[PDB]
Amino acid sequence: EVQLVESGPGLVKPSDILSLTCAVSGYSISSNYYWGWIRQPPGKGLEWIGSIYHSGSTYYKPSLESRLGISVDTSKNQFSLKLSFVSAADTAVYYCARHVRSGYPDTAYYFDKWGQGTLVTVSSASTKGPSVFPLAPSTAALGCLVKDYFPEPVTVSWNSGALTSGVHTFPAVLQSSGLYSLSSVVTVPSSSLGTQTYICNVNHKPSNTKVDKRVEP
Amino acid sequence: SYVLTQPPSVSVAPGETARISCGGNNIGTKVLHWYQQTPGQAPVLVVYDDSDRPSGIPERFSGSNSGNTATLTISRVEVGDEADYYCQVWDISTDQAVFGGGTKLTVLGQPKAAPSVTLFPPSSEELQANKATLVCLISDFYPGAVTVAWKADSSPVKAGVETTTPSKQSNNKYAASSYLSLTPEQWKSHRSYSCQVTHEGSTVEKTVAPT
Repeated sequence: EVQLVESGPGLVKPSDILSLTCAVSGYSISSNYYWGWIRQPPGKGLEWIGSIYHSGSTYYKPSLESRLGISVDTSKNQFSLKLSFVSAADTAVYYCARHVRSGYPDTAYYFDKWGQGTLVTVSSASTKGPSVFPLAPSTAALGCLVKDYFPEPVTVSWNSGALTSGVHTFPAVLQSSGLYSLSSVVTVPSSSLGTQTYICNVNHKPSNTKVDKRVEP
Repeated sequence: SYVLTQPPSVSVAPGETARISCGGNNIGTKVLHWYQQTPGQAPVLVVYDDSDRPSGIPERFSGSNSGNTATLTISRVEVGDEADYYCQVWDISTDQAVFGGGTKLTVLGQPKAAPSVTLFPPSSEELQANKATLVCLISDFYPGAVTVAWKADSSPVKAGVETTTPSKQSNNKYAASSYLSLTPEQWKSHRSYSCQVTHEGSTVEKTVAPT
């Protein structure tokens, strides 16, 4: 019933400020709990960042305190993160989480409800939307190549979501150029190739790119 | 700052009991909490206050804490329990939360599975745009490592090759992909190109040719 959702830019230039907002649903921040942020750089462990109470009282990770601000807006049931002077070390998935005070005597907090997380990449490179190419079938495998985009992520659906079974969307490769590419492939009955239309729907939010590419035999 | 030490990896046979340690100076004096994280998803609280379970967490998950080491115990381990597990405390002396470095749980006994390889040639559209990419998609393999080699006719090619790390498919098998960037002239001047995927000593090769 309690849900948290992170939002904000997915790309920040080095030395600028990374800003995120967490919208809470199912519980009023004004009523209780601490509310805070945890991040995870790609392939690494969890790192706690900081938290805030509805009164405005905060706890900040000491190593980040000089660069950190956390704010709360009880009127909008949201709280926010600002991390200044960022570098590539700050590229990470950022989670917001409810911080529960333990009933034990000594002060203790644990994190019982988490948002899904949002990726922020720190880079000087410009946003670039993908070029989308059809991967024609010779059952049959067909797909779409989503080429040369930045930054992550990209979403792919098939037939506006009507086609889900047999879909395998692969994790992107990061090229030496600094751009990403990924592919999505679907396995379909060979029998259906003349009668069924197949379109991959590609969405790259950072560049506001929306591409529908029909894949023909 | 207070330090929590976890082993990077623990392996256990299915149905057996997995024990994941979390070491810290006098950790027994602090309450300890634990999280499970599946590749690609947010962590989930599985134990708090040393040994209590949130509603919905199976009774198979239990915790203990005394002296200089705490333990997450998972009884009757299932392949579905494969995940990274993190311990966590609140350090009162510095007002911050500390995590251990995480422990990856592996469940043994999973059968070897050879990769499925699908290789696509450059699209007409891409060739029209004066570029060419061969796409080698590799799926359903276990254990989770392959090596990929490309050939132009019979000549190994390394230039222009970009290959991903392996990723977990949630059916607990693994996937990866490899891309070969060519000029349209390179594509046209060979009879074929091959993507060769080696997995546990066995090579699966797929080949495409200009049509």
